[PDB]
Formats: sequence, structure tokens, C-alpha cells
Amino acid sequence: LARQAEDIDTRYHPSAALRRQLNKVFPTHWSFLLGEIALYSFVVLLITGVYLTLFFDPSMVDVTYNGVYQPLRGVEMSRAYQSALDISFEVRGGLFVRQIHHWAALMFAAAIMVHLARIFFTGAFRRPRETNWVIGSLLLILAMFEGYFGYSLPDDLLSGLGLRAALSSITLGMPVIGTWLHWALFGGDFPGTILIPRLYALHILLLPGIILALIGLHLALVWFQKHTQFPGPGRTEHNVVGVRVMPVFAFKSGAFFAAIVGVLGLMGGLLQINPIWNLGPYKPSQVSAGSQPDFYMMWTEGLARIWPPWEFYFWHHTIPAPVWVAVIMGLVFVLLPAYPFLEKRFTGDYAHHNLLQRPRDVPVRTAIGAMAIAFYMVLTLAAMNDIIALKFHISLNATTWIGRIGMVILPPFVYFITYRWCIGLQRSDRSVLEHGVETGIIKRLPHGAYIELHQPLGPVDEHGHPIPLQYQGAPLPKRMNKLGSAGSPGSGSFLFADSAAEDAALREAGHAAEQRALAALREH
Amino acid sequence: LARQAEDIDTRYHPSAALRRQLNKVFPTHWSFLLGEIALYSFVVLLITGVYLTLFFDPSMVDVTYNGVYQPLRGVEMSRAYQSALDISFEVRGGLFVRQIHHWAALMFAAAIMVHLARIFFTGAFRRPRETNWVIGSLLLILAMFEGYFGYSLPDDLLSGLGLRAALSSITLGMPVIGTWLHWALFGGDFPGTILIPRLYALHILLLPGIILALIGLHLALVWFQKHTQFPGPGRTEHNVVGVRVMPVFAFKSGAFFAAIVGVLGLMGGLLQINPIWNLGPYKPSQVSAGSQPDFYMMWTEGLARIWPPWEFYFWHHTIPAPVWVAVIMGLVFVLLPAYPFLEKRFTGDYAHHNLLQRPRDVPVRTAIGAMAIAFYMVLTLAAMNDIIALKFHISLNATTWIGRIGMVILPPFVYFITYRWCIGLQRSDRSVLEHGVETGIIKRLPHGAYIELHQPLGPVDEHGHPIPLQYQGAPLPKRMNKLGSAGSPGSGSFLFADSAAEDAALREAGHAAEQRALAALREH
Amino acid sequence: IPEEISIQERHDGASREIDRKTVVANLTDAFEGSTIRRRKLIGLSFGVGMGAFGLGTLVAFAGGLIKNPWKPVVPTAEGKKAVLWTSGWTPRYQGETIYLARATGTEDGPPFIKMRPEDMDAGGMETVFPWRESDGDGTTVESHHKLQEIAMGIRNPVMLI
Amino acid sequence: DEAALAAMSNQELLALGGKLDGVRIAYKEPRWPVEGTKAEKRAERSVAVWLLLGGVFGLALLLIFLFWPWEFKAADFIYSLTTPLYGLTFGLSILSIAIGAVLYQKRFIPEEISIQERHDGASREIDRKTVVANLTDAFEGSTIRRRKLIGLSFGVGMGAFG
Ligand code: HEM
Ligand code: HEM
Repeated sequence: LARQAEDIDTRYHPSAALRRQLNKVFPTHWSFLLGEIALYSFVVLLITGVYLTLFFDPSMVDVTYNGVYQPLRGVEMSRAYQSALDISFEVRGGLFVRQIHHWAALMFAAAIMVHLARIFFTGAFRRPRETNWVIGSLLLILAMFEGYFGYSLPDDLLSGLGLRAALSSITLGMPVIGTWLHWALFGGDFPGTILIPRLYALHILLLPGIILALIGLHLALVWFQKHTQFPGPGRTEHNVVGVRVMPVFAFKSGAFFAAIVGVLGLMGGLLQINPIWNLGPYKPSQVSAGSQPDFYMMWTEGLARIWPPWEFYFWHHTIPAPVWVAVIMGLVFVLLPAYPFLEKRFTGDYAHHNLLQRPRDVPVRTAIGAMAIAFYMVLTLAAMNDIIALKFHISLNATTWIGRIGMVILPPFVYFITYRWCIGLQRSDRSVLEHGVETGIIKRLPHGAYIELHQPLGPVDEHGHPIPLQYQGAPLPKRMNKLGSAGSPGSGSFLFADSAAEDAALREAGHAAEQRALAALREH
Repeated sequence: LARQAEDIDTRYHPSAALRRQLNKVFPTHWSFLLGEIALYSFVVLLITGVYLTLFFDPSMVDVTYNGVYQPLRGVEMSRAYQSALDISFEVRGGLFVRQIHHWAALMFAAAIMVHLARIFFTGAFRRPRETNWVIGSLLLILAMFEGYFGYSLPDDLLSGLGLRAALSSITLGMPVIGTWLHWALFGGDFPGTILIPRLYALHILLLPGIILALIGLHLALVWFQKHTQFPGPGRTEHNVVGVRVMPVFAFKSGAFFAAIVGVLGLMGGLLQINPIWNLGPYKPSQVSAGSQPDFYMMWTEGLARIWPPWEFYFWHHTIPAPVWVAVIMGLVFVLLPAYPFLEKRFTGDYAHHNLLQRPRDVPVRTAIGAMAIAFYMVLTLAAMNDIIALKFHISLNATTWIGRIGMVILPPFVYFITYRWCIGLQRSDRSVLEHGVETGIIKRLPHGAYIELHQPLGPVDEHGHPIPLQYQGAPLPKRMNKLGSAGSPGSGSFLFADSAAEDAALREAGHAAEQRALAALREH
Repeated sequence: IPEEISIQERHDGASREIDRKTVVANLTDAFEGSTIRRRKLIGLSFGVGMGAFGLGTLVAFAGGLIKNPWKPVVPTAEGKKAVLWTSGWTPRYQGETIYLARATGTEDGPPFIKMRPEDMDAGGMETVFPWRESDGDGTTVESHHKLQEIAMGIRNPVMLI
Repeated sequence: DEAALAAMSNQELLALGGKLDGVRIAYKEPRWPVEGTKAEKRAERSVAVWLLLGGVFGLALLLIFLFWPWEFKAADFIYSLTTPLYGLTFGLSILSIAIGAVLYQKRFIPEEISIQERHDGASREIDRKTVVANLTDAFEGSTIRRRKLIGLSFGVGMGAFG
């Protein structure tokens, strides 16, 4: 309505800022949506979590169930487990909501890992945006820890065992402080009356707020410093090619948010996850093969499993094996934000860049990325020892030794292999740039020869051989049908053809539109 | 350091917007700091609440104390009260921190009330900033509800009785819906196992986050739309007079924050507040004169007390008296944001204003404000009837009747009195405008007369009687010492004088500086 | 710190006309480029779908708190009645003997003890609670929990003057 | 840039606004240059089908959420279907909405290409000089550069309090 707009303009006078923000242009590429996925997952996590807070009771006082689940009647149990079972069975649909929460958290972890991997591959971590990389590393670490605190609130015996092992062992194993930190955290011995309320408060109050504020900071930094773009025809280090915000960009974001909510709901309702009722209340005397916690902190458990038993004994003191695990995880923590400075000092490059590099052009960085991903994968699969030996009849000791040799002998092999792979990809791209696109058609040449009939991508010499081009980092169509190859079928939909005039007019309009678009892009 | 500044400039290129905000000018007046105090109190509440969450346990399962307070050993009690006692007595300084938290909450309530009163008096709620007034009303209501939820977590006799009475009676007394809302909130009957955890979650998560977001929105709105200013010599509806940020504004804000933290800490350490250990664990069978909850919702209790017992009985139904109390509080809630619309559609004014009006200029608005404040004061003091009858030997029934009759008869009296008061203030201002301000000196006039010897404030006619000036809504001195007549004594510190030349130089320098400042302000 | 006086030059009021024209033109072109003004069916379908999804989502979200205050959950001597209609004094099998047991405040001794008419005075005020002899003294876990449950009842306490 | 800007075409107004904001637009073409054809009617029918499916699935979700046996009786074949049916209906509804929206965007909203003209790099020198001068005068006017005792006492007090 005109009246409301006139009143708003007269009151707040927002014209330039609205015009400035609304006319902004975003780069268009499929790899550039791997952050909105995580942000939508985060929104889902927040809404589900703010719902779940109305039916919990974090208490360690022993009580009797006498509820609805008959097989667990008359068993002394923690109050928090009782509240969890209540929200899982007594409240209409609570199980659905909590399963959605857990599945969305897993989606968040997977999305953040994928986004970090994509950012590392593209090499946008150079001088203009290094603080953004440091913030992203800190976000990853805090999100991982908070997610670790997630599955521990319904203190069943599995989560109790996991938290007991991790916290009690690593905290008490500190060479110098040791007992002080554990006693500060638990208030005395390991089983404490204040542990669960403290964990609940930390999981609902501090970490989510810090994470949200830092996500806002990250989004603001990526908003001000303009986004990068892949090399292309009309792309240059002083401009950005894409689409405007209002007509397209926001609509796509909303559609993507709806789509991720839909897939999350479908898969959460289809798949059971963490059936605590099947488990039992946590007690120190009960233990079983139930192990292998959530997969986004699983590398710590794998490292604990794989480490050889080395110990040192001096005057009335003893440093156990897990201290090495703590040292390794701390080193991994340190290395993640320190990578840009290390690379800058190693290569001695201090130039600004707004254009990314395709993965096949930098063998060294891709090799280091393969190094890291192979190490992470072998650490992750090593702690799957129980399930691997169970489903597939393999010796537990044999698989342990396979991992023990794998994390040391596998990395160099894949490093060398991916180095050769990148070199070969570069050579293939050069060969494609030299000659024409292989059309896959052969001629008999009555004198008796067979030729390939290359299709040149541009100018040719006086003899018909294509004039060699120059590599510019732009992708090229490996397959002939990718470019040109006019083969659009008739104007029908599924069973009946349309008028020939309509089909001809549509073909002319489409060809004219595509030709005008490419001509405008090339001229600009 | 120069290198860091150069790197920061080369990376994010921020100079323009930073220069824009850093050159902002803020109005200078003591009444303009009554919001900074509330914000600083809010910061104190947030930090303390972050601390307190690490030692609490909101559970209603009965337990035994067997702690350290001997007069409370071996008594059945709620877990939350045990955790509160632990925080109060078994942690070094925990009682100090919780007392600081409670005192800070009271500070916040009083500060927001005073700030709202000053805003209402100054009349800044006109067309340019109406949405700010609506947001402020929402902030007041939400903060009041949050404060009500505050003192209820340590479910002692006082908090239990207050929450029982208020929530149970009001919710169950709803005419149409009634029992549905109460059963949804408590999960069945009044004493529920889920009530306290739900209240704890609502007190830590939803309301504080919403309040912080809305406070940020209000601060942003007052940042963009420039602040108003009192009328003065060099003040006009198209400019703002004050000081810049860097040398004064931020430094004064930090000093005020330190001072408010100091007064909070001192008065918290001196005054005992809410001694729950002296109280007992909540039980339905224990009750006494302990009543009159926190003083920022005490008006609801007073309204409940003074209301006459009117009831209606039709076919198998009954509407109790407190429904009228609910109607009154709902109407009070409704009227607070709707006042500017009523004023603008009553007086027929649709003009922009950047300059405020002094309180004595507008009689009607001041009269309505006196109406409201007198009503609030008489309602609040009515609820404190028991202490009135106790400390001062007065009849309880007599005091109740006095409050009941005064709620009707007092408002018109104070309304008329303040109307006359404002008219008299305007008359006095006109009189002091007509003639020179009285010097308090009389002369014998040997012919036999006595004269005041007025000191003219400006132009003087041929007769020596100053010509009448014009009123510009600007304050004027009423005492000779307010203007420079005789001041600045010797240059000594407390016991020993200085050199005469130094004192004379200081005097002339100060006079020259003040005259230059006044001339620059008046000419420009 | 030196004192200073400055002037801000508000530049308040309505925005510059050129910016308003540019914003209005941009919004109008963006809105009318979709040609949705001449598709009533598409807009109607979008509105119906959005409304249905919103109402279903809000109903599902709000379904975790609704409870019936009128369902029979408490057993009585005349069937089962709602909580609001009972106070713990209702007989359960038509002839129960309930003593006006008074509180004691001791843990070793029973929390409640029976009451005799002679043990009163002309101006004595006492507090009593239902006993339900089948409850038993506070020795076993079940008896102790039942005694605590009867202790925590809003409509239980009764004066006897 | 003059009062005669009135009675100006929308496209040129948009181009002028982009010039003020430093954005030049090329290849803004409607998705249907040809007049009304049955292809567009088929496309609109197809996009409406998804919205109708979403609405129907939402109504079914409301019905099942209101009238489903969800109380525990496992010891049934139906109690094991509450959560799967809820998730299925919810996901199908909102996924149909999303796919309808994306299809409507792809087959009806015109495509465009624009240029941003980053203006990246170091800021303009005048702004740097003004900010440096302002900061220097603000710090130098404090006069604290020649007061070692005051600064030392402030630092000691702040450190002790912290
Ligand atoms: C932000 C990242 C978050 C992550 C990674 C996360 C993760 C988790 C996980 C995996 C569980 C276990 C659920 C189960 O076993 O069924 C859980 C439980 C819980 N979380 Fe979170 N959550 C997050 C945010 C929140 C928020 C924002 C809230 C409250 C506002 C919250 C409150 C709860 C509650 C009450 C539970 C107990 C319910 C249950 O265990 O099923 N969480 N969390
Ligand atoms: C939004 C403004 C707030 C109000 C009006 C408020 C109100 C109150 C009140 C009146 C008390 C009683 C203090 C006492 O008994 O000593 C209290 C205690 C408490 N508040 Fe807040 N509070 C606020 C913010 C917060 C925040 C942000 C947190 C942290 C998330 C928090 C957590 C607590 C805790 C843990 C206690 C227990 C301390 C105690 O009762 O002694 N509150 N609150």
C-alpha cells in the first residue's frame, strides 16, 4: 500500500541503505550454497531445542519409574532419564521432535565439515580473509564440543560410559594439574549431583549464544568483504558476476530452506535414532559393547583405541598413555587456524586475490588436503573395529593391526597418488587446449586412413588445424554435447505434439536469447 | 601501532563509516543518562546470571538436607531449595553473588520505571518516535514478567505462596477457557513435578534473549534517529548541540558504568536480601503474614486486596472477583502503547518535533502524569497495609478502607492541584520575564521609598525599566549567584595561598574562555 | 580533558526524491517482472498451501501442552473422577475409616498420629490430615512415599477448633 | 540528477539507480517473449499441482495429528506408525512447496546478469588522512603523554582490580 510506504519513508527515511543493500550482487555457483545449508540446519536446531526445553528435568536423585513402559517398571533410576522417557513416550509426538533435533544436529556437523573442506580446496583463505578462516576454525571446535555435550543429557548407560571414559580419564590424566580440573568440573568424585545440571546449562545457555553471535560475525564479514568468484569469460579481479538479491537470490534461499526442512523431517520420521528406552539407566556396574559415540568427534575415540601402550615411571609418579592423545588433539587444534600463516611464510606470497583456483591447478595444496582427509578417514574407520569384525567375520586383533599399520603407511601412498593425479589432470587439460574437442566420429579416407575429426573451439590456421589457445583457468566442455549440438526435440509435453509454428518460434526465441546472452557476456 | 593500523586498513578498508559514527554528536544533559544506568544494570544481571547457573539444580523430588545448617537438618525438602542453600552457605562468596544479582534486578526495575517517567514527561513520544514508545512498553511488560519469575525459583514459603495465589487463582478464574490454561501450564493440578524446571528454563533462555534482542533494536533505533535536545541559545529544529564521541562520550559512559557497579556492590554487601535459610521449604500447610512480593508488581497485589467482593451466579456457573483484576491489568497493559495514538487523534496534531517541552509548559499532560503516578503510588502503598498497621499502631480495617476510598477520591484532588501548580509556574515564568530577576537588595531612597533594584537581563529603555523580552521555552536563572556576579576565590588549595600573578592570570583566562564560549554559542 | 561544543546538522526529514524514485522503480520492476498479477490460480494455490502448512505446523507444535482437566484419572468409591473434584478425603471403597491424624514433625516417630477428643482445650487450634490406616507408618519405601504424597496436597489440610 | 527526472521510464530509472549504486545490468529478458501459448499453461498447471499436493498433505497431517491412536499398547501394528506418518506427511508437504517454488522461479522468473565493480583494495586517501588526524588530535589533546605517574597509577589500579 502506498500510504504505509509513504509513512515509513517520512519517518525513518531509509532510502540509500535499502537501495545499496538491495542492489547487491551474489555469485552464482552450486558450491556456494554449502553454507546456507548449515545455517538452515542451525535454525532447525534452535527451534527444536527451544521447544524441547519445556519437558526436561535435570536431576540425579534416584526415583521409581511407575510410568507407561511396562518392562522398566519398578526400577530405581535417574530423574533426567525419567523425563526423557516421558517426552519420548507420554507426550504426543515428542519422540518425533527429539529425533528431528538429533538428526538436524548430525546434518549440521556434516554440513560444516563439507563447507570447511570446500573452502580449503578452493583456496579462499588467503590474505584478504584469514580472520574469517580463524573464526571458522573456532566455530568448528566449539560446535564439535557442544555437540559432544548433546547426547549426554539423557544420561543412559551408553552416554554415561562415554562421558565417564573421555572426561574422567583425560582430565585426571593431566601431568601437572590433573585432579584439580576434574574436581572443579565434577565437584569431587566422578559421579556428582551437580554434573548433569551444569552440563544442561552449558548446553543450553553459553555455547549456543556464543555460537550464534560468532555466526553473525562471520556472516557480517562475508557480507562486507565481497564474495569471490570462479574464473570465467566475463570475470575479472575488479568485478563480481552474478544475480541481484531481490528478484532471485532471496527466493532461492527460502526454497532451499524449505527443501532442507522437508528432507530433515522425512528422514527423521523414517529412521529411528538413539532408542534410550531400549537401553537402561546408567549404573557403574553395567557395561557392554555399546560404544563408538557420535561420528563427528569419533576421531578422538579412534586415536585412544589405536595408541600403543607407552608409559614412563619416575620418582613416585606415572604419566599414562592418554596424555599423548591429548597432545595430538591439542596439536590438531593448534594447526587448524595456523595454516594460512604457515602457508604464507612457506611460499612467501603477499598478494591480494579475488579469483579462486580450480582444484587441478595446485598439486601441493590438493596433496596436503588428500593427506588430511585420508588420515581422518583411517582414524574414523579404525574405531569401527567392533562393527567391522561383527558384520564381516574378521579378527579384532587383525583389524587393529591393519589400522596400526594403516595410519602410517597409507598416507604417503595416497599423497603420491593424488600428486600424480593432479599432474595428469593438468596434462589432460593442456592436451584438450592444444587440439579440438574429440567428436568421436571416424572417417575412412579412401586412400586408407582414419582420422578423429576434431572440432575446433575457435580460430584455425590456413591448413585447417586449430590455432592453439591459452589456458586461463576456465573449465572446458570435455563432451561434445555439452556445447552447441542443437538437438532439442519437438514442442510436445508427453503425448501430443504442438503446432509447428509454435515450435519454430520457441526455437528461434531460445537460440536468440542464448546467443544474445553469450555475446553480452563476452563483450563485457 | 602503525603497522597494525596499515594492515587493518588494507584488509577491510574501513575508514568512511568508522569516520561517520566516530564523529557523531550526542546531546549533553543529566536526564539523558537514565537509560545508560538501566543498560549497565542489565549487563550486571547478565554476567551474574551466567555465573549462578553453574551451581543450581531445579528438581522437585523430595530429599533430606543433612548439610551444614544445623537448625534445618533432617527435614523433607525440595532439591532446588537444597541447591540454593548450597549456593548461599557452602560456596565461598556465593551468597554475595546472588545478593548482587537480586539487588541488580531491583536496580533494573527502578531504572526502567524512572526512564519511562522521564520520557513521558519530556514528551518525546510524538510522531517521529512512536514505534520506540511501543517497543518500550513491550520491554517494560516483558521485564516485569521476567522479574516476577525471578524470585520464584528458590521455592520457599514466600515464593511458593506468591506463585500459588497469583497464577493458580488468576488462571483458574478465567471465565471461558480457565482450567485448560492452568492444566497446560502446570501439567495437571497446581503442584507439579514439571513446573519448576519450566520456570527455570523460561527465566534463563526465552525472556532474557528476547529482552536483549529488543533492547538492541531500541538502541539501534535511537542511534539512527538522532536524539532530541532541550531548547537553548544555540539550539534549533535542524541541528544537534553536544560533544563528540572520542574525547568525552565513551569515557563518561565507562566511568558511569564503574560507578554503578560500585554502588551495586557496596549496597549488596551491606544489605541482606531474601534470607531463604530463615524461611522453610515449601509445603501446602505452612502460611503466615509473609506476603507483599517484589515492589515492581506489588500493584497487582494491592488491586487484588482492595477490590470489593462482587460475584455473579447464573446456571451452574460462577465468575469470581479476581476476573475484574485481570480485566483491569489487561486494560492497563493495553493503554500503555496506545497513548500516542489517542493523543494524536485527540489533539489533532501531525507535526514533526525535534525539540522537547519543559514540564511547566504543558499543563494537561503533566496533570495526566500526576493522575497516573498518584494512582500507582496509592495502589502500591495499599498492599503494604500489614506493615503500616504493625510499625504504626493503626487499624487494619481502617487502613483498608482508607486505601479503598482514596483510590477514588485522591486522584481528582492531585489532578486539580498539579494543574494549578503548572499554571502558577507559567505565571511565575512570565513575571520573571517581565522584569529583572530580583537581587534581594533594598535601598532607603531618602525621600522615603523602598525599591527592589532589579537587574536587567538585556536591553533597557530610556526610563531604566528593562523592555519586555519574549519566552522561547528556555530556562532562566532565578538567583543572582546562578549568573556570574562574584566568585572564584584565591588560588590556594586548602591552607596556603599562591602567587597573586598566577591567581590573576587564572581568573582572566577563565573569564576569557567562558566569554568566548558564550559568544561562540550565541552567535552560532 | 578539554571541553568542546559541536553542531551536527541533522539533515532529518524526508529522504531525497531521487533515491525514493530509484527505489520505487526498482521495486515496481521487480514485482511486475514476475507477471504474477495475471495468474490468479498460482497465487491462490500458493496462499492455500502456505496457510494449510502454517496451521498444521502450529497445531502440531502446540499439541504437546494440551491436557483434559475433566478426565477420570483418580479412582473413587463411585467410579473415577477428575482431580479438581477430589481432595483426598473422598472414600474409596464405601466405608473407609479415616482418622484426623495430626502432624508430629519427627522422623523416627510416625509423621502423623491418631487424635483423641480429650486431648484438646477450650481455645485450642490444631492441624489435621487424612490418615487412611491402610497407609501404615513410615517404615517401608512405599509407605513413606504415600505419606509424603498425602503431605503434599493443596486441598488436604483441615483445621479443627 | 535534476528536477526534470519526472515522467521517466522504469527501465532507465532502474539503470540510473544501478549507476548510482555502481551496478550495470545486461541481458534482462522475459522467459516468454512469445505471446500466450499452451506451453505456459502446461507449466502453470504443473507448478500448481505441487502446491495442491502440499496443501492436501498438510490437511492430511492435521487430520492424522488430531485423530490417531498414539497411546502405548505394544506388547498392534498401528502404534509403530505415528512418528513415521507424521514425518512423511510433514516432509512431503513442505518438499512439495519447495519444489513448486523452485519450478516457478526457474520457468517464470526472468534471468539476469549483473556487474558489481567491487571497489576493493585500500580506502581513499582523504578518508585515511582525516581519520588519522582525528585520532591523533583526540589522543594528543588528552595531554597524558607527559604524565607518567597518572598512567602508571591507572594501569596498576586496573590490573589490581582485574
Ligand atoms: C546448537 C547445537 C546443538 C546440538 C549439536 C545439540 C545436540 C543434542 C543432541 C545430539 C541431543 C541428544 C538427543 C537425544 O539423545 O535424543 C541433545 C539433547 C538435548 N538438547 Fe541439544 N543440541 C543443540 C542445541 C540445543 C538447544 C538450542 C537447546 C535448547 C534451547 C538444546 C536442549 C536440549 C535438550 C533439552 C535436550 C534433551 C532432549 C533429548 O535428549 O532428547 N539443545 N542435544
Ligand atoms: C532478565 C532479567 C532478569 C531478572 C529480572 C531476573 C530475576 C531474578 C531474581 C529476582 C532472582 C532472585 C535473586 C536471589 O534470590 O538472590 C534471580 C536469580 C537467578 N537468576 Fe535471574 N534474572 C534475570 C536475568 C538472568 C539471567 C540472564 C540469568 C542467566 C541465564 C539468570 C539466572 C538466575 C539464577 C541462576 C538465579 C539464582 C540465584 C538466586 O536466586 O539466588 N537470571 N533472577
